Amino acid sequence: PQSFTSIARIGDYILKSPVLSKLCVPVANQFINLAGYKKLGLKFDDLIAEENPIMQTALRRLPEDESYARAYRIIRAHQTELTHHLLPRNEWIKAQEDVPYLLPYILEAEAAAKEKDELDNIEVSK
Amino acid sequence: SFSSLYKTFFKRNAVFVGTIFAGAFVFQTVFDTAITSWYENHNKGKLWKDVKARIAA
Amino acid sequence: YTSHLSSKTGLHFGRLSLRSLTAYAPNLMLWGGASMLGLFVFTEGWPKFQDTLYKKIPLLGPTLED
Amino acid sequence: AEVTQLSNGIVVATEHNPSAHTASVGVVFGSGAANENPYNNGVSNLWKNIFLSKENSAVAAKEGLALSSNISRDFQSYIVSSLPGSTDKSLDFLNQSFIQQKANLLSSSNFEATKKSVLKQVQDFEENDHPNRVLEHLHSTAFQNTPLSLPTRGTLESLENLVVADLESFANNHFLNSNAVVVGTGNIKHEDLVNSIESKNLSLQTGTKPVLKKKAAFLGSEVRLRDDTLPKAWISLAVEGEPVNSPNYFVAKLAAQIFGSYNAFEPASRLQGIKLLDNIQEYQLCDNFNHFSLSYKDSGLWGFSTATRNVTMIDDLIHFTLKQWNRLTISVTDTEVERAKSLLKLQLGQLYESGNPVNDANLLGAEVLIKGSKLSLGEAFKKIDAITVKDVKAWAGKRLWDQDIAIAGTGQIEGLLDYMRIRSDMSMMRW
Amino acid sequence: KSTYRTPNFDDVLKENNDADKGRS
Repeated sequence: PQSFTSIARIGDYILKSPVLSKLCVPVANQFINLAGYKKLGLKFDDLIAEENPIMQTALRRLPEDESYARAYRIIRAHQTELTHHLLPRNEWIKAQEDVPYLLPYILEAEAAAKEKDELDNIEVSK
Repeated sequence: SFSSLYKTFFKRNAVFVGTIFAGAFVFQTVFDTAITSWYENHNKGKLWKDVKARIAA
Repeated sequence: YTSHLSSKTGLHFGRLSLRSLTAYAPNLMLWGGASMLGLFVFTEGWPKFQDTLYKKIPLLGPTLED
Repeated sequence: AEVTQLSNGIVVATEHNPSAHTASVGVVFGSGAANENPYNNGVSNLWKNIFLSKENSAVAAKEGLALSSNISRDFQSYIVSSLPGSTDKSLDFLNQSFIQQKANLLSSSNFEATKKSVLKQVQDFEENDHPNRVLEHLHSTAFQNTPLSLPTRGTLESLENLVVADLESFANNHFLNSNAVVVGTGNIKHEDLVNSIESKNLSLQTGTKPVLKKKAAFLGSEVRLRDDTLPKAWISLAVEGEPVNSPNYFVAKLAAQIFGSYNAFEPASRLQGIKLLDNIQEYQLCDNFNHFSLSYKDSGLWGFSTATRNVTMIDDLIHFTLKQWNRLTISVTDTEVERAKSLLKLQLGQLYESGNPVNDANLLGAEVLIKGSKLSLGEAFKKIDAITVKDVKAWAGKRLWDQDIAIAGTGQIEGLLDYMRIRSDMSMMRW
Repeated sequence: KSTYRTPNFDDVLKENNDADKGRS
């Protein structure tokens, strides 16, 4: 387990600088394309572990029209992995369609939980 | 003198367990030696302790 | 106080707080001492362990006789 | 805004306050529903209601002035509110209709109407209400066979056996001049200081209040009324508080503020608070809290009360509250003490400075009879700023470590384990 | 006998003492 606040910090730091961006973004796309979930139908807003309580709240906050699509994607993935085939190369997920919609619903909740868990150990104030 | 001093002595659970264990230790030792003494002197001429002394000459 | 009370945080590993550790420190030490005494009680003394138990208390353990 | 006492036959205390403009002369008696033996329980109630009915009917037609009363344990609080500039009429009426005469008011028809109204009121209080029911039961169970446990209202069996003679005897044995202040809360200054001393403004039967033999006690017991017809549950723990006029009153009150109130149906209460509120919200363990530390001259009680819709998780609520109380005497964060100090300052400021003069009159009478002199809230602030974690630790170790508890809850209580997993768990943690 | 009227427990109550000594 590793919160998305730290991921967001490291990601902004890497991507903002020009030289490290030019040296690191070319390999990230190749890494994703070689990973595998793209063809089998998974969006990265689904592959994350979805059991810990903060992700549970995030899932509880999702609008209907994305939760239903997530349900369809996961059940179809279950089926295709069951049959050992791969999806035909016409209904895959395109490069530009792997947009993160679930990230903000994790960052906001994680920030709230982190900054509430710290608030109990407050001091006398001065 | 069962005033609040003993209640404060019993307030802490950990010292309660420490005291009960120390009492168990001392009780074991003194009780065992007392029982052995009573069992022994209750039989004059029976146990080997004095028999070997008697046979000594 | 006027205006913002300007609170300050405290070291914590999520749940445990440093003040809690300070409060439990004497109790934990004395409970550990009681536990050590209890372990001493449970062991009566071993052939090798008489090397350390004879000198523990001189007014209570003079059982060196045959 | 300074309180002035004296002793000229009858103690007269005044607390000028030019903010409000509803002058309220009053009368307060130091012996109410505790200094009387259980067999005549509702005599104070009968007095209260005959007053509140017939005198209320008479006053408005005579002049313009309301009237109220109160009773808690030893408080024949008895207040006649008025306009700022009509207090002389209030004193004249109070002389001519409360201490003398007591025969024109106590007519047969009026007394019987009061009797039936009181019977109906106590009956439907016993039927409908619940938290006050369990509170009265808590008092009754904590002070068995002590002139402190009989309820403020009474019991129907006790009520039915009263007509005049016992009411008259109580009037002649507790309306003396020894323990009868004349409060003057409102916006009056000195007319109360002089008009209260006149030719005959003096209570009948000058003498002393007959002192009861036994003092008080404490012992744990249950008076549960287990009945499954009612939807919810009710519980009320208790541990012996601190009597008034003791150097532990305010520290006990602080210990009755760390946990604080609660109401699980508010967006502004389910979210703040302390560790127990964090530990309860995961399920619906409870539905209400009410922490309080009641104190009386005989003795005091440090209260607790819930009203839980859930009926199966009662034991977990009880165990968590008991663990919090257990650890209140082992380790308290200094910030918790600070927050308690601030909140308690707010609570006392709100209570003592209510815009309604009647409550201030009541409290002034209470303090002036019990303490002997009012303790100004400023001194309360100065003497509470010095309460340090050492003092709370000492007081909790004295009053909340393996001590008798009294619990008496109506409703559905079968899920509540009876007495050993509700008392012997109150120190189980290895301190 | 009303609900508040507790029965006579004095046949068993430890009226004497009733202090921390019993707990001890």
